[PDB]
Amino acid sequence: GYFKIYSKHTPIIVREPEDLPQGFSALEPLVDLPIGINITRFQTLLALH
Amino acid sequence: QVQLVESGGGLVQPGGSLTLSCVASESSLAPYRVAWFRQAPGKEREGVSCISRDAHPTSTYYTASVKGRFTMSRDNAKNTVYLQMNSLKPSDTAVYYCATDLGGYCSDSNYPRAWWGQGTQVTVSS
Amino acid sequence: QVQLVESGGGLVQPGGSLTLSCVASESSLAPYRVAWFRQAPGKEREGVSCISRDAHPTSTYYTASVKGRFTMSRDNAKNTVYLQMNSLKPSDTAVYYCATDLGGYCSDSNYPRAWWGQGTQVTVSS
Amino acid sequence: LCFTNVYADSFVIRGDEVRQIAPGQTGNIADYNYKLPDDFTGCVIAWNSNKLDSKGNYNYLYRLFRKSNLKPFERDISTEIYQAGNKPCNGVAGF
Amino acid sequence: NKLDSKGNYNYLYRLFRKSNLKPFERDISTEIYQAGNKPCNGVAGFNCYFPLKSYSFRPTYGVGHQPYRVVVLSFELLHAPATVCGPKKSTNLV
Repeated sequence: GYFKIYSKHTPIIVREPEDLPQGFSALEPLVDLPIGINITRFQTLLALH
Repeated sequence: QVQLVESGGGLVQPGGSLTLSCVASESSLAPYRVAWFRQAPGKEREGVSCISRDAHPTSTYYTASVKGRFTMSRDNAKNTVYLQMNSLKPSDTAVYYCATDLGGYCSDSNYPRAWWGQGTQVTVSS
Repeated sequence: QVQLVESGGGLVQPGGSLTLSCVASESSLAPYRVAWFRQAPGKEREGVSCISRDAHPTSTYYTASVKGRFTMSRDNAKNTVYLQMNSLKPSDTAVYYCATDLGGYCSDSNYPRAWWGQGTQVTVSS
Repeated sequence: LCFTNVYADSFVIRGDEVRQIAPGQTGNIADYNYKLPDDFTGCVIAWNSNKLDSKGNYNYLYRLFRKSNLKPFERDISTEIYQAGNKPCNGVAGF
Repeated sequence: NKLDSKGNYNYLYRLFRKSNLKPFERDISTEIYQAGNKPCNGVAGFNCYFPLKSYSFRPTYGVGHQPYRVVVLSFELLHAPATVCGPKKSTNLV
């Protein structure tokens, strides 16, 4: 019955759409949720007008 | 504060039957003894029968004149006593009262005498 | 869950006759004791009659005001009880209710108070 | 079995109220004179004394009129005439 | 009762309905009970009465039947993060 969210942002300057940068990073918690529903699938959205 | 209502009396021929009803209100008669009384005009009050709160025949009493002809029965489930009154004689003509007190058991010499109803007239004649 | 529906009431001149019917639904009134009520405006609910499981005259009783005038009958086949009343008096006017409970046997005064019908109006006047 | 503080009582019994002196019932003499607590301790003890005690002798007269029923751990030693009416009962017997 | 009662039949209670209550249900279907083979459409009929009836808010019934405010609160203990509760270990301060 919990949801933990960890996130961070860093600049990359160079795009290089080949692979993720080789760098250590610690994702701090951002928010926690008390809901206890069952989740089995992932879907996302896009911004297209 | 308990109120008793006697009913069921009326005119009957000798040898007939009747059933007297002593309706109790504002209280429960279950844990208290209930007795029936009758008075003829000119004659004082005399007991008729008494039933204890347990309603056993050994705790139920009848006077000599009514033994074997009157039947004393109480319904502690619904707070009322009844005198089943058979094989009538003219000598049974009187106003029948039911009485109760805080006592729990009758005796052959002690009947409840605290609270009384208005009484009902029983007449045995032609 | 038993639902009672009284009917048969209406305007009847003094001395007339009427027959009330308490039709039950969702349950069978046969194994349970059923009673009739009446309530005039201003006055509290008062009993009228009751018929038991055995449907016997010794278990079928009536209040003093209706003894000798109101008659009881039940027909378990159609699941209804009747109030047969004759020699109607102006004092007999009231809203007549039928009541039932899990009890089986009736007495003079205390009647079932678990389930009630909507009631029927009986008016005795010109 | 070991026990302490065993108290004794003496009370005249007709014979048919022994089943009722126990809690849950009240006898002919246990309604106004004798009693037991809600959960009585000890055991019921009785023997036959009708042959020698009876000759009658109204010294052990059981109380019949009193104010109310019995409460646990009480003594019925007050000999007052029951007041069942508004009129005071002083002046020996009355209606 | 002193403030709610003035009667006001607005908070009418259902009397005629299909059956008894099952746990976690709402009684919002204002349907007339059908106790006969004939359909109950066409307003009132025999053996079929509307559930709406007066529930004694009249000033005559002062001591009795007057509204008494009763509320029941459902409590869940040690099922989800306690949102109305105390705090969690935070050592000394003096």
